Amino acid sequence: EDNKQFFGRHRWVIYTTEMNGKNTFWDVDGSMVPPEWHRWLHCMTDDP
Amino acid sequence: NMTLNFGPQHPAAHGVLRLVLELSGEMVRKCDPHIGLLHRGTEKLIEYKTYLQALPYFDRLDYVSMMCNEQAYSIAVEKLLNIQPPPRAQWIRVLFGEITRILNHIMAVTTHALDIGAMTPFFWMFEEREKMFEFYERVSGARMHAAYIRPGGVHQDLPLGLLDDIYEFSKNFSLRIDEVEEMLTNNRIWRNRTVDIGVVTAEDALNYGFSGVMLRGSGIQWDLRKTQPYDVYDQVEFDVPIGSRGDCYDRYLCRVEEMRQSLRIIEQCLNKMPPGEIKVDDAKVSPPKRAEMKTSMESLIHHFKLYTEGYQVPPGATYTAIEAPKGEFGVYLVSDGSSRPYRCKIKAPGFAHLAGLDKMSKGHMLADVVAIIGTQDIVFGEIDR
Amino acid sequence: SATRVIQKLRNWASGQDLQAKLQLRYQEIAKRTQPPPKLPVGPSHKLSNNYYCTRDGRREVVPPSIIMSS
Amino acid sequence: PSGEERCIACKLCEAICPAQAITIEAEPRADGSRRTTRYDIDMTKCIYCGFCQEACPVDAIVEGPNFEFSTETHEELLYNKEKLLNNGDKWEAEIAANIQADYLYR
Amino acid sequence: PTVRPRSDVTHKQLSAFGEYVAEILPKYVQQVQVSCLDELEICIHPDGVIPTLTFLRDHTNAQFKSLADLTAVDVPTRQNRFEIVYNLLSLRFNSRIRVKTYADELTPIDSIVSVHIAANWYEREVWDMFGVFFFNHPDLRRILTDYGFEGHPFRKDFPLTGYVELRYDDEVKRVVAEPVELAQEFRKFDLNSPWEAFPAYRQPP
Amino acid sequence: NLIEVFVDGQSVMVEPGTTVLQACEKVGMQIPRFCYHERLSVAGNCRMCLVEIEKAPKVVAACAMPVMKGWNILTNSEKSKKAREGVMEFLLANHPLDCPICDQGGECDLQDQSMMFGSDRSRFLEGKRAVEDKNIGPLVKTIMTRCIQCTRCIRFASEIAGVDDLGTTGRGNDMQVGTYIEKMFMSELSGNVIDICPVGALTSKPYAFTARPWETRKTESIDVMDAVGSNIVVSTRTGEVMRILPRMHEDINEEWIS
Amino acid sequence: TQLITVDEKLDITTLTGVPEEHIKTRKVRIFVPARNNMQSGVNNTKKWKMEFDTRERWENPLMGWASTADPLSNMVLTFSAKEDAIAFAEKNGWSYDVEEKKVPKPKSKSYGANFSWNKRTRVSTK
Amino acid sequence: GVQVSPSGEKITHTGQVYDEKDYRRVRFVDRQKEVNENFAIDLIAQQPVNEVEHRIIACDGGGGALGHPKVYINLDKETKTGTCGYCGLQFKQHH
Amino acid sequence: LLKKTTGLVGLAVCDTPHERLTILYTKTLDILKHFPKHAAYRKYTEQITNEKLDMVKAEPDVKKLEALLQGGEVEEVILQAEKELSLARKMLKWKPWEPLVEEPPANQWKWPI
Amino acid sequence: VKPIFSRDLNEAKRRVRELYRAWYREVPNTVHLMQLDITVKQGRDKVREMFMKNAHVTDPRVVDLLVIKGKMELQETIKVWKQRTHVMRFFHETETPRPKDFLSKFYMGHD
Ligand code: SF4
Ligand code: SF4
Ligand code: SF4
Ligand code: SF4
Ligand code: FES
Ligand SMILES: [Zn+2]
Repeated sequence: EDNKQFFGRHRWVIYTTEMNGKNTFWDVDGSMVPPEWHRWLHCMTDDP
Repeated sequence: NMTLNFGPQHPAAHGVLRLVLELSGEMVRKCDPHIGLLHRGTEKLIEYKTYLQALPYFDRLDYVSMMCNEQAYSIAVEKLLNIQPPPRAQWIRVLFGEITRILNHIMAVTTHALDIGAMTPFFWMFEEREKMFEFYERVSGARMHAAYIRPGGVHQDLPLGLLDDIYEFSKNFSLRIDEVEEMLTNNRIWRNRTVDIGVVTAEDALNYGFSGVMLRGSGIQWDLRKTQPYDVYDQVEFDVPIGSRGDCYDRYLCRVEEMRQSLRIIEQCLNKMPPGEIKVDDAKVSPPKRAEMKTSMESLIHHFKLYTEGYQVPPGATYTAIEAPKGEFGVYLVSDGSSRPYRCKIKAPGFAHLAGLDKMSKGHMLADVVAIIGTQDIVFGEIDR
Repeated sequence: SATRVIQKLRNWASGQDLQAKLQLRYQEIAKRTQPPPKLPVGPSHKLSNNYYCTRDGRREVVPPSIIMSS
Repeated sequence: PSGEERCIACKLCEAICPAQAITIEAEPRADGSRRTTRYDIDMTKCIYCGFCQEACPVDAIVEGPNFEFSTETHEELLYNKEKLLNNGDKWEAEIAANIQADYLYR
Repeated sequence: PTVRPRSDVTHKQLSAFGEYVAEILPKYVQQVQVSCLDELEICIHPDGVIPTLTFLRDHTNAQFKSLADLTAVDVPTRQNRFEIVYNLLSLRFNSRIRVKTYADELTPIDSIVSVHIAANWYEREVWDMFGVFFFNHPDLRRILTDYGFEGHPFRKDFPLTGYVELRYDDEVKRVVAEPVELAQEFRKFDLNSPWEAFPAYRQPP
Repeated sequence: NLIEVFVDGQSVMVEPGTTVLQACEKVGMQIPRFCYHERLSVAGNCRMCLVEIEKAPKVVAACAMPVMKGWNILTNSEKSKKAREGVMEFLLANHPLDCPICDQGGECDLQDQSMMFGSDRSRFLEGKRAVEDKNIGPLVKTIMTRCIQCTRCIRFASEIAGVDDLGTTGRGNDMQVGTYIEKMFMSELSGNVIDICPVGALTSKPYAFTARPWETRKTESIDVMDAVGSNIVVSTRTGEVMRILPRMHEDINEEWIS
Repeated sequence: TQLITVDEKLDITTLTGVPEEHIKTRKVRIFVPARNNMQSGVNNTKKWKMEFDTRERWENPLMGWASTADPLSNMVLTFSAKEDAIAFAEKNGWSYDVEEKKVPKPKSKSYGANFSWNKRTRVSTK
Repeated sequence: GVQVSPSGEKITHTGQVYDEKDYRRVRFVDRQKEVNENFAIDLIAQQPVNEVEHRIIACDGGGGALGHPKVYINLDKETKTGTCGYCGLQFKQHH
Repeated sequence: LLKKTTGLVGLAVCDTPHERLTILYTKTLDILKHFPKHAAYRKYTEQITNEKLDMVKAEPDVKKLEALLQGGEVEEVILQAEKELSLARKMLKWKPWEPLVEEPPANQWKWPI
Repeated sequence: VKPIFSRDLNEAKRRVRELYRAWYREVPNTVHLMQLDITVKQGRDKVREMFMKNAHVTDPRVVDLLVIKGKMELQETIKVWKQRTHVMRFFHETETPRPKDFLSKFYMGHD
């Protein structure tokens, strides 16, 4: 997260290499967001 | 003459329309539109449900101008029930209905430009449309289909700090409107494209059922906002746009003047916002708040009956034509005295427009007829119902 | 967040102040972690004179008057 | 917040549902309590309209802020009761802060 | 603030206009109803609907040039079950008018193409949805129903879910039609409360 | 032997010894009721039925007024609507808010009269009474917290069922309805006590929570299995039998069922 | 325009577009509905309602929803007169079955009858 | 604490078990049957009774308007704990 | 001077508005001479055309004719008055002044039913 | 009752004969041009059995409304607004017919 870009750009995430027995090095999909961070990543709140 | 079907799948028919054209050459003789490719039976399906269950049809009928149609349907239901909205909610009605006016005119200028071939305001206006759909998702939680206007005023309040973001949108929207007006009105291609093509007389524009921007392109002064005062549109002062030569170019500049005038009324909507409440203070047409519901009793009784049965609506017929930015939108509700509507016809603006397209497309060709469906701005959910 | 040479290039291309009024929201968004807003009550959340028969908008309508014929 | 499934079988959230998507045929739990034995929303019907999250008197059904549930077969958008319960168990930490920041508006 | 305020000056001046049209057209006008919502409901006779709408369009003191809406409402209690409305709207007088006539499904209504070409599509829509013959139409071709849809759907004796339902097959590789049996029955709700709702709209026994 | 009776300007000729409920039932306007069943005895215990009697300054209970001579019953008047909305606010003061727990969602006869004849926003902010639940039987579940003490069940059990078990103990808001000793009220005609009760305070345990009456489809039949041949409303939800209710028939049935 | 003088019973089978099995194998009930017995209101029972014979409703083998064979089973219809309802049933051609309207009778109910000296109408509770 | 079927699959808190001679487990091969491990019947006896010093009490479910409406339940019965009809958590009279 | 743009499109401007308006108002007065005196459309149409023609011979200015005709613009009331002339000839063909041709059934115009 | 076109039954029967003549004239053009998977003989027998389906009505206004519905089917068959899918759902190539005897109707369902 930083500040000097526009909105939607300024909070983002680099995903894991693997989780839950599936290697997500190349096949990368947006359903592996944790639920405590899903509120933060879509800018529903300002605090981490 | 080839009996060419123009087909739904060709993207300048907006996905839906089967025109057939018995064309000799590319000079099209007659164009016979069989709409009905999106016929969903909304007027049959409205009757078997309650009124609050009949609300989110009007999110989806004119689907590029949503909150104008639920403003139309809820002003018909509130005129049936004789319930005045609260004035803070009425200013919410005119503010988000003019966000919806900016929405439909962005779609009109955009799909006119895509049907002619200017692919540039299919993305440039749509970035600011995404900025507006952030506000739609901020208020309701859906980007298109809000169902935020209820009978008895709007559903919830705004989230906090919204009006600063509406003001910071509106100060930056004017340069993009002037930018599209620089790119697409003073140019040579659109001036060669949109002069003395598709002219309708004012006699034909009255007798063909044309309304709204077709009548303003024909030059007569028939906005449904100042001539017929509904909601709180009588308090704001706007100029109306009128056409002179009667062609599709006059509809394009009346949409540009409607952009600037609706942004002016949005500026005075932000300047003249009153404090107040969001629903009416009547538990039999408005659902109560959750904090008074969890402690009070009659709030939960009326919550139960308004969310299962709905409003017991007194019988009679009303029809409240409001200014959709396509044109005339009004719903002819009849009520049996129960909580279901008996029937309604939903007034499509473009129904009589695409009925009268056979008059204005004579003596032209196929690029002129895709320019005239882009000009006339026909989306088909409200038309096929 | 552009530099001055390309900013003056698009100001030469426009004549307008795009740097002052960009189309992309940088820091004009209000803070999404907000205080909880206490919504006001309406004009008839009063315990006295709360009679529904005076404010009754759904019973004040009349069946429509046949004026002239039959 | 201490166990105990919130859905109290009112049969009012299908009287508000314009999809007619919800079949919530219940029985008593043989406990003295009052829960559901049959819940069905239909995600293929399911207009995503927010009526059932405002109808609900205890706020049991909510409409949690997700969009990453596009599936490949039609059977996986036919959420009956256990898929809905572990959906709310999956997203309960995401929903409840939005409800705590949103319940003054509703 | 809850009840909508009532402006009765429009009620009396449109009621004077309703008495005016009810006197000047005594052959066709069966009654004129004025609601509490400052609009007029002139109920007429269907053999002479074109003198009524040519008088409402062409006269300088009515001047309802722009037709807006045209359907039926199908009430099966009446012997003539369809109740055809014509919602018209003056540009110049800033006023509205409603013309209600009746229809059986066997007794036709002569069409209003010669006075408004707005109803070139509205009467075709009425012929789909309810099913009345319109006399001397240019083409009363079906518009909103399927190509080959037997049954006018907006009547009360047509069901909600229809009768045919389409389905692709690989026996014939066409989108064929089957008689519909539902995946899920539409649950009919008894939304009519059993208590008396409005004492002004009370039916005498 | 007829009396000229005005009901908002009507001219009903009615026999003496009648009620204002019947004098308005001959017109069509239905006076709101909780204590008075039609086929039980008159006892004014709920005071919902208040209408004024043309300019006498006290509104009168329409259960127990024989109309004398020329009384114009103003059903939709100012003081009658004030009395109806006031008595609904009195009923909904100490009512507990168990309406999603309740078996009578659309079969509640008090939600409908609150919806059409009550106020909007309650001024009750103080604290509700709550009543100990009973052990009446395996057929009549009693959550007596929401009982409005309207005595429609004790008159049926004291007059037609003939059991003499359900009577009121105490006074005030501490007055509770039911068996004082822990006694199994279980005889014939005990499921009629369920449908007589306009509140959903006492209802069934077999049909405890299984359906809700707008969801059900009500189709009619005759009875078997006892040889009265009574008239049956079967409530069907998704092709499953949910309630059996007495269809009103003045021969055979007279609104009760075994 | 000239009036045509015909006298036959009316059929709108081909206009209504219904299949032939939905007329010839179906019967229709014209009835004032029963009062709901936990209610004491009469406003449901002022309208003459039309319903069809109920056909088969099974369980969906994936879920268990009500799957109906018949599209006509969802319909109820509203009239206000029995002879107008029988005119609608005779023009649509379905096999009618009419139940007559049953009204309450006037019963002499008095409060002073409930406390009588020689009669058995004295109620033991109050 | 999820009980298992005689066939081998899980049983929900509604008591539903598919029988051995049923075809409706044929969507259950190589695709997992979703059963919530936290049964609402089992997660109500874990929390103890709440002590009430009065003859009546009124719960909210925690959070005020987040929870349930404020039902006043009776605590005069001492032999059986007065259950809240909205939640199901139990109250016991202190004296 | 006459207006170049008419304020509309298709409805063309005319050079002699006083002459066309007096001539067509005398024509629509002459059409109603074959109307019966029992017909009250003759009395009210003769009243509105006589009062409007009195305004026409009162004022010689074109914008004052627009302001006292109160019909927007002079070409619009020329067009609508020629539609009124065709309406008067068509209602001579139809004869609506006689009484009602058929009473409805009594349940036809009752709501709710 | 008010008529539509016909003051009697035989004039409407002549209109029915005219519509049958035009349908029999039209149908080999909508066999050859439609690229249809049938011959012309069972298509003409389908037109004849659809005429015999509503053969029982002797009412002139009902058969005049059948004349305008056959004219709309003719108008959507002369021009090719109908396609090869819409034009031959009448044959019921996929839907099995409901049996008319008592035993198969007993075995099939509660009817
Ligand atoms: S989801 Fe809510 S409204 Fe629906 S039955 Fe459950 S608790 Fe009641
Ligand atoms: S969000 Fe879905 S399930 Fe909920 S009420 Fe709306 S359509 Fe029904
Ligand atoms: S009986 Fe009482 S608790 Fe039940 S729904 Fe009616 S008001 Fe609510
Ligand atoms: S249990 Fe029911 S019938 Fe008996 S007094 Fe209470 S509310 Fe009345
Ligand atoms: S209704 Fe008369 S006192 Fe109860
Ligand atoms: Zn609780």
